[PDB]
Amino acid sequence: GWGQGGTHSQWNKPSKPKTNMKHVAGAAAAGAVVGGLGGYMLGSAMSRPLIHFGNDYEDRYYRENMYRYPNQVYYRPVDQYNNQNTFVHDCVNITVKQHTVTTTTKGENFTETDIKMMERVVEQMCITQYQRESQAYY
Amino acid sequence: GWGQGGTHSQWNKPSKPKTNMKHVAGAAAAGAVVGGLGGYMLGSAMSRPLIHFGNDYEDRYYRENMYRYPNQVYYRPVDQYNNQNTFVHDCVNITVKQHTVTTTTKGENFTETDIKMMERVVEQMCITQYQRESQAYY
Amino acid sequence: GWGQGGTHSQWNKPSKPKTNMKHVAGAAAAGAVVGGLGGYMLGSAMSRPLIHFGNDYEDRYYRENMYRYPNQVYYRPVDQYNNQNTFVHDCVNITVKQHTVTTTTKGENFTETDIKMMERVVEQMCITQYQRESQAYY
Amino acid sequence: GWGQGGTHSQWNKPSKPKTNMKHVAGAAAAGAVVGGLGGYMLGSAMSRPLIHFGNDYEDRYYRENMYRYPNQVYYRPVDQYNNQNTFVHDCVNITVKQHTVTTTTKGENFTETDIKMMERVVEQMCITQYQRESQAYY
Amino acid sequence: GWGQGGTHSQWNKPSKPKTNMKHVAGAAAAGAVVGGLGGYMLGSAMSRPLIHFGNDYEDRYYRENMYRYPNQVYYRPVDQYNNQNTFVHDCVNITVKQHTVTTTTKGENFTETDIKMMERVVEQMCITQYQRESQAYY
Ligand SMILES: *[C@@H]1O[C@H](CO)[C@@H](O)[C@H](O)[C@H]1NC(C)=O
Ligand SMILES: *[C@@H]1O[C@H](CO)[C@@H](O)[C@H](O)[C@H]1NC(C)=O
Ligand SMILES: *[C@@H]1O[C@H](CO)[C@@H](O)[C@H](O)[C@H]1NC(C)=O
Ligand SMILES: *[C@@H]1O[C@H](CO)[C@@H](O)[C@H](O)[C@H]1NC(C)=O
Ligand SMILES: *[C@@H]1O[C@H](CO)[C@@H](O)[C@H](O)[C@H]1NC(C)=O
Ligand SMILES: *[C@@H]1O[C@H](CO)[C@@H](O)[C@H](O)[C@H]1NC(C)=O
Ligand SMILES: *[C@@H]1O[C@H](CO)[C@@H](O)[C@H](O)[C@H]1NC(C)=O
Ligand SMILES: *[C@@H]1O[C@H](CO)[C@@H](O)[C@H](O)[C@H]1NC(C)=O
Ligand SMILES: *[C@@H]1O[C@H](CO)[C@@H](O)[C@H](O)[C@H]1NC(C)=O
Ligand SMILES: *[C@@H]1O[C@H](CO)[C@@H](O)[C@H](O)[C@H]1NC(C)=O
Repeated sequence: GWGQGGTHSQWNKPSKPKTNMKHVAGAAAAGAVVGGLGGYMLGSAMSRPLIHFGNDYEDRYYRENMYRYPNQVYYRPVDQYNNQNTFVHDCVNITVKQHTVTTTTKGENFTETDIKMMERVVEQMCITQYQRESQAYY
Repeated sequence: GWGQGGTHSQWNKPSKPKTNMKHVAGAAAAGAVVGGLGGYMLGSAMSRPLIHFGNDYEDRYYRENMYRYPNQVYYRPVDQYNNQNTFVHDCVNITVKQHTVTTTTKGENFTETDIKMMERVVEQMCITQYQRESQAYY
Repeated sequence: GWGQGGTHSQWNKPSKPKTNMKHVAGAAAAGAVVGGLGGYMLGSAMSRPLIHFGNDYEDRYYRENMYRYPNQVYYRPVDQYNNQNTFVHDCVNITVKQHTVTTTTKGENFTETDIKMMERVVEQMCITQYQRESQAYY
Repeated sequence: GWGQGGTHSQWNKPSKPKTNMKHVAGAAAAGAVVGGLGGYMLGSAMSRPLIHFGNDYEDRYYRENMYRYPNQVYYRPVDQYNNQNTFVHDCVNITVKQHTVTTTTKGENFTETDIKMMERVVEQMCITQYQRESQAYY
Repeated sequence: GWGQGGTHSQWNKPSKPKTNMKHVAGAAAAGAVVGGLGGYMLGSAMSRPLIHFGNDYEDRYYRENMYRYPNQVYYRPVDQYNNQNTFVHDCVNITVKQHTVTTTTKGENFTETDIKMMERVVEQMCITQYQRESQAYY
């Protein structure tokens, strides 16, 4: 007539996490867990992987049992070329340019005029602005 | 008639984490856990991996049992070429340029004019601004 | 009729962590745990990895049991070429340039004019500003 | 009828950590733990790794048991070339330049004018400013 | 009918750590623990690694048990070339330059003018400023 108390356990219990950031790449933030017996595991081999939050009871009576390589993980990869990549390209290859090429041969009595006005061409770009009861003036 | 008290345990219990940052790359922040028996594990091999928050009871009676290599991890990778990468490119390859190429051969009595006005061309770019009851004037 | 008191234990218990930072790369900050039996483990091999927050009871009676290499970790990698990398490129390759190339051959009585006005071209860039009841004037 | 008192233990218990910093690279800060039996462990091999916050009870009666290499870690890596790196590039390769190349051959009676005005071209860049009831004037 | 008092122990218990710093590289600061049986351990091999905050009870009766190399760590790495590095590049390769190249051959009666105005070109850069009820005037 024994007794085990109930378990109220948290692998991650953050209370009121107020966080301001920009980039979360390959990481964990704002009270987040990257995988329980998992996550970013490109090549894995797990024998008898068990997750049970409930109570566990075992009454085992093993007699003259021949266990030959139980839960064996024969991890023998050959020439494994696997790609599991995350690519994020934001505001990449942005060009604001004015280019002029001049190639004049034996030019006599000639006038060359190259005017490239560039005014108010881009006012805003990639403005990741979060507003809450706020004001922004540009 | 024994008794084990209940377990109220937290691997990470941050209370009210107020944090300001910019980049979280390959790390942990703001009360976050990178993996419980996991995370970023490209090549792994785990035999009998068990996670159970509940109470555990075991009553084992093993007699004359032949256990030959139980829970064996034969980790023998050969020529493993695996890629699990996180790429973040933000505001990369940004160019604001004015380029002029002049190639004049035996130019007689000629006038060359190259005017490239560049005014108010980019006012804002990559402005990651978080506003809460605030004001910004540009 | 024995008794074990309940366990209220925290691997990390930070209370009210107020933190200001910029970059968290490959590290831990703001009360964060990088992995419990895990994290950033590119090549790993764990036999019988067990995590249980609950109470543990074991009543083992092993008699004449032949355990040949139990929980054996045969970690024999050959030519393992694995990449699990985090890449963050923010405001990289930013160029604000005015370039002029002049190549004149036997130029007689000629006028060369190269004007590149550059005014108010970029007012703000990569402004990671967090505002709370604040004001910014540019 | 014995008794063990409950354990209330913290591997890291920082109370009200108020911290201001810039870079946390490959380190620990703001009351953070880098791994419990883990963290940044590129090549690892652990046999029977166990974490249990709850109470542990063991009643073992082993008789005539042949344990041949139990929990053996055969850590024999050959030619292991693994990369688990964190790369953070912020405001890298920033160039503000005015370049002029002049190549004149036998130039007679010629005027060369190279004007590159550069005014108010970049007002702010990489301004990582955290504001709380504050004012900034540029 | 014995009794063991409860353990309230902290590996690190900093109360109200108020800290101001700039760089935390490969270190520990602000009441942070770099790893419990872990941290930054690129090549490791641990047999039976156990962490349990709860109370431990062991009643072992071992008789005529043959333990051949129990918990053996055969740590024999060969040609291990592993890289787990943290790279942080902030405000690197910043160039503000005005360059002029002059190559004139047998130039007769010619005027060369090279004007590169550079005014208010960069007002702020890499300003990591934390403000709390404060004022900054530029
Ligand atoms: C455009 O961007 C891609 C990646 O998004 C890059 O690989 C390439 O070199 C760029 N091309 C240009 C700038 O012409
Ligand atoms: C061009 O050059 C020739 C030189 O032989 C001259 O006769 C002519 O007047 C020139 N053109 C002008 C518009 O002056
Ligand atoms: C453009 O960016 C890519 C990566 O995003 C870089 O590899 C490449 O060299 C860049 N090309 C340019 C600047 O022309
Ligand atoms: C160009 O040069 C020739 C020199 O022979 C001259 O006759 C002519 O007047 C010139 N052109 C002008 C517009 O002066
Ligand atoms: C552009 O950036 C990439 C990385 O983002 C770098 O490898 C390359 O050399 C750069 N190219 C330029 C500056 O032309
Ligand atoms: C150009 O040079 C020649 C020299 O022979 C001269 O005759 C001519 O007047 C020149 N051009 C001008 C516009 O002066
Ligand atoms: C651009 O930056 C990369 C790394 O981000 C560096 O390796 C390269 O040499 C740089 N290229 C330039 C400055 O042209
Ligand atoms: C150019 O030089 C020649 C010298 O022979 C001269 O005749 C001519 O007047 C010059 N050009 C000017 C505009 O003075
Ligand atoms: C640019 O920076 C990289 C590292 O970020 C450095 O290795 C390289 O020499 C630099 N290139 C330049 C200054 O051209
Ligand atoms: C250029 O030099 C020659 C010398 O022979 C001269 O005749 C000519 O007047 C010169 N040019 C000017 C504009 O003085």
